[PDB]
Amino acid sequence: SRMDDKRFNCEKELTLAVIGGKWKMLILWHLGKEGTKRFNELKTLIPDITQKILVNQLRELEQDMIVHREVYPVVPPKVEYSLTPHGESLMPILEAMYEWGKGYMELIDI
Amino acid sequence: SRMDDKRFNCEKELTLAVIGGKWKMLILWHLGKEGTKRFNELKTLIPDITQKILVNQLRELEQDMIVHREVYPVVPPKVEYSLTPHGESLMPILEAMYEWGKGYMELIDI
DNA sequence: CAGTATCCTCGAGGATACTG
DNA sequence: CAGTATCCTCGAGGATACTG
Ligand SMILES: [Mg+2]
Ligand SMILES: [Mg+2]
Repeated sequence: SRMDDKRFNCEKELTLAVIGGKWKMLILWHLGKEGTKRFNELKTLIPDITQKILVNQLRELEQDMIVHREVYPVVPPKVEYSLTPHGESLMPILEAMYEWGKGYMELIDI
Repeated sequence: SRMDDKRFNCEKELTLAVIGGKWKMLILWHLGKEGTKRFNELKTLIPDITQKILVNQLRELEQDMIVHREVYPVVPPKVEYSLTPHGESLMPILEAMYEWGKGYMELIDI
């Protein structure tokens, strides 16, 4: 696994290691609330990300068994990304963080 | 605000900005589940952290309005750290990450 | 379309000595 | 006790170019 080397003082740090990476929560959000997307579709939904980084974050999310990757032997190539059942289990946490973020922004910019 | 210089694609990225720092979730966990802790008491609870990093994360959490800092004019000095109501509202997310983390920790090592 | 291949920056985090 | 003052490490993320 990715986290075989790491030493944690809490299982929460492990969750953070799965979703903490720079763009991962944005990726997981789009896949969990819009279903399956091909690579170039994710890249258009996330314009500021570079190609090497988008694939890297997707690969780490796949090694963590959070994201499923499906390659089809077609021309032009076709690769689909979607959430695994464990990825789906991460959605309640992501939603909680979305609502907490909205509530936090209210109080700091008034 | 700490976040005046930062740009986000989601409100979840804001929550992550608050709690994602290297030792922050641990510190919030101790404060929310064991109450107030003095500086050296926290340093004892987290033996690996250095004093410079501990004060840094506490200052950021304070500046994010998550942690309260109380200084007493006594000898020896006495500084108490605790959760503000916004910090306490973060605990459900931390507990949800704790439970998700232990379930993940058991599944991948199967 | 959906990837690979190289090289590099920068700032979060750290070791240690000192101190009001 | 609760921190500062110096100097330093290191790797995630990014710039930039190529491709089956
Ligand atoms: Mg006490
Ligand atoms: Mg080259």
